[PDB]
Amino acid sequence: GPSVFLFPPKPKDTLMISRTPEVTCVVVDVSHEDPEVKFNWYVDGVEVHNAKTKPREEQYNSTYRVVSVLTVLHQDWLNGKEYKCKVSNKALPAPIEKTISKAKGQPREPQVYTLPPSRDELTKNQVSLTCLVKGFYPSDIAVEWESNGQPENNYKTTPPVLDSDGSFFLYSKLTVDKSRWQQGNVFSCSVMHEALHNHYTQKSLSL
Amino acid sequence: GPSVFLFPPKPKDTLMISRTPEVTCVVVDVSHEDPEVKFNWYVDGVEVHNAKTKPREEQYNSTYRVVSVLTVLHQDWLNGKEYKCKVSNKALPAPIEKTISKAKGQPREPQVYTLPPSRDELTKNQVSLTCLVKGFYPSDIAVEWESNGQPENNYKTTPPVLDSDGSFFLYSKLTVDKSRWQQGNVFSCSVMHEALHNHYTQKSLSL
Ligand SMILES: *[C@@H]1O[C@H](CO[C@@H]2O[C@@H](C)[C@@H](O)[C@@H](O)[C@@H]2O)[C@@H](O[C@@H]2O[C@H](CO)[C@@H](O[C@@H]3O[C@H](CO[C@H]4O[C@H](CO)[C@@H](O)[C@H](O)[C@@H]4O[C@@H]4O[C@H](CO)[C@@H](O)[C@H](O)[C@H]4NC(C)=O)[C@@H](O)[C@H](O[C@H]4O[C@H](CO)[C@@H](O)[C@H](O)[C@@H]4O[C@@H]4O[C@H](CO)[C@@H](O)[C@H](O)[C@H]4NC(C)=O)[C@@H]3O)[C@H](O)[C@H]2NC(C)=O)[C@H](O)[C@H]1NC(C)=O
Ligand SMILES: *[C@@H]1O[C@H](CO[C@@H]2O[C@@H](C)[C@@H](O)[C@@H](O)[C@@H]2O)[C@@H](O[C@@H]2O[C@H](CO)[C@@H](O[C@@H]3O[C@H](CO[C@H]4O[C@H](CO)[C@@H](O)[C@H](O)[C@@H]4O[C@@H]4O[C@H](CO)[C@@H](O)[C@H](O)[C@H]4NC(C)=O)[C@@H](O)[C@H](O[C@H]4O[C@H](CO)[C@@H](O)[C@H](O)[C@@H]4O)[C@@H]3O)[C@H](O)[C@H]2NC(C)=O)[C@H](O)[C@H]1NC(C)=O
Ligand SMILES: [Cl-]
Ligand SMILES: [K+]
Repeated sequence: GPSVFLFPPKPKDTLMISRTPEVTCVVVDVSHEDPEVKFNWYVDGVEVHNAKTKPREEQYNSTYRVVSVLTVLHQDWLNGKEYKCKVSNKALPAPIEKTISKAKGQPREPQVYTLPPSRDELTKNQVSLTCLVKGFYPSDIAVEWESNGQPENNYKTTPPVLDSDGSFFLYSKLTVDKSRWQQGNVFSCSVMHEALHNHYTQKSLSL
Repeated sequence: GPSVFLFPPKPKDTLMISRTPEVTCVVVDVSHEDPEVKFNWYVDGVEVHNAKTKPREEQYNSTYRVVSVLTVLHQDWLNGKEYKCKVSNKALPAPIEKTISKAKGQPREPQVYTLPPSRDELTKNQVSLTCLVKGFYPSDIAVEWESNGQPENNYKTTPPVLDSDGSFFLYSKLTVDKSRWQQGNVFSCSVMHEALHNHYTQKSLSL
């Protein structure tokens, strides 16, 4: 029979008020003999009817996949409200309820430290600009780089690593042409996190 | 029926000649009614006879657990030889075979860069010393810190992260009390990887 997977909003969407966070209920292995699926959405046990449900899309494995999308209020997600998708279908003798919420825990403010390339790396044509982000909790975070206000996306960020004090840390590595660094261009690490003031901080880095 | 699990040597064991790398073949869910277990080992399909098999040990669930350990040669493992454990037991319709070997792929040599704390961190009781290891392949690697002849305790290392060129990088973060950093103590990141000369390199930093 069908199975259901419930997905949280992207952290950046929940932290920046202009963006649009969504909880997504995904139903897979919907059969052709019983293809009708009903969604019921609940926020802290209270039914809500503003979800937008997409039409069944057939998969290459001859099963249907039907998706319902619930737009959420930033502050509801951040305050730990619970989001329940209930999925009814004639092949389910009982519906499937999945419930999700923001990761729990006392929030801790990330400290953001930018680190220039090592001297040893200056023999290479590209150098590594490092953004250390430590002391944060919970682990939901967004880390981006830019220069002159424009995205610098040739970077890679480690997963959050649990540190010895219960907090998380990560590193972000931006790779740039050495000529850009030694000519004094300014790069900046931007970090978004619920424990930050206005959910946003930016640290710069230059020669 | 019995099930078999085959574990590889630790990367560091294969890289330092002082150590003794081993492949371990564990058999669980061995019954009282059919308790005899026979191991046969093969390297590249050629039977070898120098494994050390321990006598069975009954578990709290009233099944036996049986372990056989094959010492491997460092160069055999690094040269990609295949280690097959075959397990026979009369409760099996056929012997179970497990095979393992080293991660495949063109080796690429890590570059190792130490980075001091951000000046912004010098207001904290503790500071973060960072070890960047980039450009290595495969991902099997060991990273340690030491100072004054003794390993450091309070470090954490990220998982390998796939970089944009197909190689991996990681960061290791050593946290030291600020007094120790300000007193000029030298801290050292040691990296062990098959693509390094002598499978080892070290970088050090001080105030
Ligand atoms: C009866 O009891 C025995 C003994 O258990 C002990 O006693 C009982 C009474 C309880 O009190 C227990 O709490 C107590 O531990 C039970 O035996 C267990 O059986 C299960 C399977 O049913 C085995 O599970 C496997 O575990 C391995 C990892 O095992 C390591 O890590 C464990 C801690 O996480 C540790 O306990 C183990 O000892 C072992 O530790 C390692 O040991 C080696 C050798 O000494 C050492 O070098 C390592 O350093 C050490 N590591 C440590 C300590 O961290 C895990 O790999 C298995 O997962 C694979 O298989 C699953 C299918 O079972 C599958 O779902 C997974 O996805 C995964 O699949 C694998 O995936 C990889 C890559 O994805 C792929 O390459 C593989 O091919 C693939 N394999 C597949 C698909 O088969 C698995 O979870 C326990 O290890 C074993 N316990 C012991 C101590 O041996 C027994 O089950 C009980 N019977 C009943 C009926 O209850
Ligand atoms: C029929 O086909 C269905 C569709 O599969 C797709 O199409 C077919 C034709 C093949 O080509 C597939 O390879 C292809 O993917 C199958 O549906 C899949 O079912 C399995 C369960 O059987 C689902 O596995 C579950 O995956 C969860 C995570 O899923 C996210 O990440 C996937 C990438 O790894 C991605 O493919 C998914 O789309 C989903 O991605 C997220 O989507 C949301 C919605 O928009 C986004 O907002 C997110 O950003 C996306 N995140 C990304 C991309 O990272 C797991 O969490 C889950 O694990 C949990 O439960 C299991 C129990 O099953 C535990 O064991 C586990 O430990 C954990 O607790 C589980 O693994 C899979 O997601 C389904 N795929 C899709 C696309 O819906 C059918 O299974 C298949 N039927 C058959 C073969 O009979
Ligand atoms: Cl905004
Ligand atoms: K969105």
